Amino acid sequence: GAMDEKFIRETIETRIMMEVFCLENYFDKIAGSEELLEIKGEIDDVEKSAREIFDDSDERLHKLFIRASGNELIISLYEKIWDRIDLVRHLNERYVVSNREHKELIERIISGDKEGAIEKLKEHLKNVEAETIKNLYTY
Amino acid sequence: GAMDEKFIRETIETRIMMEVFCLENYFDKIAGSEELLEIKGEIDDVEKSAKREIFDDSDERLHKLFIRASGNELIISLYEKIWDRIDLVRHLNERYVVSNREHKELIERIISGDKEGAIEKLKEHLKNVEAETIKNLYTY
Repeated sequence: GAMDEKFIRETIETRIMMEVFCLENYFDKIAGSEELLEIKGEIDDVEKSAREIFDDSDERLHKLFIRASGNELIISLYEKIWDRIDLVRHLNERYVVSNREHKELIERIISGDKEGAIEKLKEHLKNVEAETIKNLYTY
Repeated sequence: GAMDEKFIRETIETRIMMEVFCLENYFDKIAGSEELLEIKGEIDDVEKSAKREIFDDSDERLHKLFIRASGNELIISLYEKIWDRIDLVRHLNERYVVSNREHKELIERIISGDKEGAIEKLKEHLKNVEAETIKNLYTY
């Protein structure tokens, strides 16, 4: 259906529900993941310019959270809504700040700060929400 | 796919993820819901006569209410997508009379403003359903 403000908000709320749940409950599995460190590299190497690299590190990081659950139902539900997540993601001009947020999120994860990592994930997702709605209004 | 122990666990974990999220974030909307009190009535009726048709309906209505309270169409449709799977797992719950009792206490904690206790009771209920269904599955 139409990609209006409500559509965006629902997408982000769904992501918050699924990703926070997985990060909270599989925090240790995520923190000890070899993939997590691979992604850390992508997030650094990336120079402000290179979007393709941001979008790929972004997809990998958030899908990792979900995948860490080992729960095939949850994994496939997230896959079902990925194209919708990606469409919303296209309105995020501020995707260099997102990258910064991922850098800090991963750092809080690796340093054992679970509550801070959950806080940062929620903030990141709400920031994406705010940025995308802002941008949609201009068109 | 096969309904094995893992299938059941994944179902319950998915329900915990979605239902707790909705109960926590839309607690007030749920507590002030007219539907909630309608369902309370049904639950006092299952206590009277332990009829399965009536439990299953009150059970579906109560947990779908939590989800629906979000006003989030994506979340609502995702829950609908997995409902038949939830209902298949639910068929192995023989002691649904205890579930009904748990719903009675859950709704009371909701109506009495005890959010943390309501969330605790919902998680407990779902993990109890999990344990019961797996026990049952392994007798066949």
